[PDB]
Amino acid sequence: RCRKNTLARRKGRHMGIGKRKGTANARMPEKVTWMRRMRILRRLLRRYRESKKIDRHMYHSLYLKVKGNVFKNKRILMEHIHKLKADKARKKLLADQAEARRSKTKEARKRREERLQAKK
Amino acid sequence: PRKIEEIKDFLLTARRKDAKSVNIKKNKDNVKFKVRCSRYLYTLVITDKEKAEKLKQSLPPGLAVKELK
Amino acid sequence: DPGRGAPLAKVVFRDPYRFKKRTELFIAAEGIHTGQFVYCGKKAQLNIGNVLPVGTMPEGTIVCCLEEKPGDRGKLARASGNYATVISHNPETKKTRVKLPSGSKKVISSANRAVVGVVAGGGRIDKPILKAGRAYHKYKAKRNCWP
Amino acid sequence: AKRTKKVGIVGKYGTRYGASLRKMVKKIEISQHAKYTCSFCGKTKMKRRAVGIWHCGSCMKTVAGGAWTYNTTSAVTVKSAIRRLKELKDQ
Amino acid sequence: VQRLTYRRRLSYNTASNKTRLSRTPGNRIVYLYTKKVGKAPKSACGVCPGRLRGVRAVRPKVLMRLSKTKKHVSRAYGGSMCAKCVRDRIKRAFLIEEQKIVVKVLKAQAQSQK
RNA sequence: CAGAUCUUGGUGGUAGUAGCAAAUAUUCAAACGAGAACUUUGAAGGCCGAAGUGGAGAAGGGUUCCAUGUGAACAGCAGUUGAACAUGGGUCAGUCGGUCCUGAGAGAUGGGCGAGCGCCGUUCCGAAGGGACGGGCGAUGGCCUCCGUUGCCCUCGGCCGAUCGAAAGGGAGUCGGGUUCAGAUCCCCGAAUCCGGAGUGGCGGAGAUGGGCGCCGCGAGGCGUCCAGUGCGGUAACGCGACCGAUCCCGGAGAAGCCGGCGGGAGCCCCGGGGAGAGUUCUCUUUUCUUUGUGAAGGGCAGGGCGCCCUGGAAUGGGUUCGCCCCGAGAGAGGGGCCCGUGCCUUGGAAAGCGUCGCGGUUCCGGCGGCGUCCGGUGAGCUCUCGCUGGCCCUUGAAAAUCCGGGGGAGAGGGUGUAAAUCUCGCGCCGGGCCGUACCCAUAUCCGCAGCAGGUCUCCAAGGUGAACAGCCUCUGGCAUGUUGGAACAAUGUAGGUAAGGGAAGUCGGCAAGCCGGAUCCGUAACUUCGGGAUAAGGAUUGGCUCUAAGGGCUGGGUCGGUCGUCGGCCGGCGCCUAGCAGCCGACUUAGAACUGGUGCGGACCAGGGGAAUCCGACUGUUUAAUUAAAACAAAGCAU
Ligand SMILES: [Zn+2]
Repeated sequence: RCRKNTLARRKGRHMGIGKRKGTANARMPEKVTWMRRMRILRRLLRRYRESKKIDRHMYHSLYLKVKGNVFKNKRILMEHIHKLKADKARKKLLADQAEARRSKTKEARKRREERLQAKK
Repeated sequence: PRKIEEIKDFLLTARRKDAKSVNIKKNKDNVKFKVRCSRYLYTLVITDKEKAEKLKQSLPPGLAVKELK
Repeated sequence: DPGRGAPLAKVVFRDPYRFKKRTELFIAAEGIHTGQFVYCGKKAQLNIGNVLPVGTMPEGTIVCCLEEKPGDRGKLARASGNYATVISHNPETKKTRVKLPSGSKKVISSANRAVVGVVAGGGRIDKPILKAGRAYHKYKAKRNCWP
Repeated sequence: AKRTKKVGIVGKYGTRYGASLRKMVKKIEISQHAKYTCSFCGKTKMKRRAVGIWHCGSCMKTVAGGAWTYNTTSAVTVKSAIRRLKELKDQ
Repeated sequence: VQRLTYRRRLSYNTASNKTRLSRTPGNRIVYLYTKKVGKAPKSACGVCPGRLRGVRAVRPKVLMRLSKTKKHVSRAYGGSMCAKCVRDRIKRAFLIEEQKIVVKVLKAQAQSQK
């Protein structure tokens, strides 16, 4: 008679507002619910750093930000990486395109002048 | 007790002038020799049935008793 | 040292006529820290936490743990942060005048020693105890006479 | 800050002991607990151990300073004069 | 279900009565009284907080039994000046010790020359 | 003798009366027996419900313990029973404690005082040490070799106080199975350990076995002379199996509080499978219930901890915790060292235990046999232990016995086959006196004049609902309702409940009981020492059953050819788990929606009545044990 009840408590029965006497902390503490969340957003965070999807620098800022719970679960961290890491790339593509052209014509400026100083 | 992991010891631990008895019990598959001395029950695990009969006769005196099983 | 707001100091000396290590419990002056070479005698220069007999120290030098009479090993001005001041020697009759913590000027015999500097632990009575209990725990550690 | 407007450390006392007593204590339960900088290392790890005794964290050197502070300004001016008196004693 | 009893005649949860449980062959959970776990030595330096590595940590009177190799480290000043001091004070000895004797030489020079 | 609230002894009326009412509860059958509301067995119904009406102890009791028997006396009725009465029986230790050590303190000689038994006093007005290595001599002993031994002296020694003081502090080493009517770490069986002795060395191994030179011999090797050897490995932390050593000196262990957080290990609980035995089968249930191991001491290895070492030098600062914290006084990163190792495997150990099924001994055996003691997973769970890290003090939170490591080198040892030494390396032999040891440990073995609702120190601590060791119900375990039963159902009580309408009109007074009572979501005043007031006040929701959404862990990377035994080690060649997807498991939770109920829904239990003012005391605290709990005392603060 106690199993048939517990198999119904797992699903949602017998556990409304009329079956609670303990404080919201007592049923499931706030220290633990936070605590188990830091061990998930930190674990994922350092499973990425070694896997080389983020780097040293990002793993720090994401470490302080998660400590101030700007990320409230795992999906919203897995996603917020996919926003930074993506827009970091596009900035790079517009950064390694800017200097590649800027200098090529600068040494090609340095070469064209040297072919001038030889031929007087 | 003491675990002994070869053969040459089992005589140097059973040729002594003070040694008392040898128990050769047939566990379900290996063999167990237990020579009782003044301080330890010197147990030798040997897992070969066709090697215990080699070691049954080679006990230092005629004493092959008392065994159980 | 429980029952005292002036923490002591385990100074380690060397017996010069046998072979061992002798230890003392000086009242610690202020500034004294472990691993420091404290000197002791008549020809040890002026510096904090370093005993030398009044008479070979200049006029105006602040001392603590000052002896009363030569050889009684420290009696005057040794509470939690008090200090006796030297005033003016008298190299004839070998006397000296000190201004004890209360204010009464004493004509102390010279040649009796006193470790320089105020006594560590000063400024103790500036925190209101604020509690009945906190005064209880204070007077339980001393002679048992509180309420 | 934002949790308490004008109490600070002495908010652990509540509505007791009065106002002016708690104000006078707020300047002492901040000096004594807070960590000073050990002069022998520069590492801010000098924390009061008991009354009038201070301990470092990395040098491991105890310094017998003031009772709620690393130094009481009289004890500094005594260290001052004794320096000055040391030259006059030896010209 | 557990129905346990102090096996000896002391019934007060004192300091020399701490216990651990065990499961005897006859399948009966019974108490066993544990010998207190002592601490390994400290440095003779006095200013290092950690304990000694190398020296086996056991109660005092047990040391009548252990062989000398289990109670010290072959290092000079072994088993009395800590292994951090073996890395510090045995360092810090020589560096303090040799040089200070060398300075005495220097002062024996500048003083004697004049 | 009539008296004195006369002394001692005795007997009435009261009176077959008051009374044998604190904590739910007993019933049916059977047995011995003269006799049965009460004793014993069986069946049923109940409670104590793991902060026990349970299983053990310390104080205390002193034979109450166990068995056989008794029906004088006591067990406020009774009794075939007893805690009673009469006979018998019972308490087994090197390892469990006492003894050993010091703690607050007590105490003697020295000294001082005192008419005096004696008193003050504990390093204090004291010639306070009776011990030791070696050395010189005399002198025995036994193989007067050699050493054990003895007296004188030389040397060396701090005298820092004799003794006593804890069955809870300190304090080496014993566990498992079985056994009786009562004892079992005490007995039997089996495995271990501490201390002490080792004296003529009881035995192995270690210090201990080199090099050059010259001879010869092809060499194997042997021939001889000098000089060495009181041990090796690692850059380092440190390791190895022992690896000389005194007077003296240094340090360590013994050896330190309370609270908060986190983590590891284990016992208990829980879930899912296999078995063995069981209750239910009116219908349903691959069923619910019990059971499903391995001690001490070694050996090996997981797992935690490191303020241990080495390479290298870091800001486009890092690493990192639940919180911290740390870093050129050397971060991350790689490699190593140590400690704990209660956990896993193994020796002990399957022989034993335990669950079942079956024989023999017709009988008292501690008998004989088949099978099994298997495979998994979760956790903020509880208890115990270990290890990190903080917080709190004007609190800083024990001594000594004992045991150990280090420094220093007075001494010993042999001259080339053997020594002196093993801070015993592995073995082997012998010894471990003395005293306590049953039982109760409490609504019955203790103190209250007793089998008294009082009082008295601790350990162990299941399932459900629930925040919870709350309250309530159940299992292991225990009991007969607490010094008696039967019949009825009057008053008065005592202890519980409800009552139409009004709601303090009662009374000195809302005395008593009565409403509010948990949790989620909204809302919150005057005042204020800005912390509080505050669960202020005041609202709404709460049941079931069916869903929805969200909050996590472990694993992953190619056809091709030959070799090696398109699967894999290898090669070469490709893939590039490329946006981060794919597969398997995993715990409870939180928010929303539909439907349904005589609108009942913290449905038993547990669980605050609020508001506006005045007087007094600041507060928390304490007191008139047995009429006064306060406005009295204390108290931080102020001041003499
Ligand atoms: Zn420092």
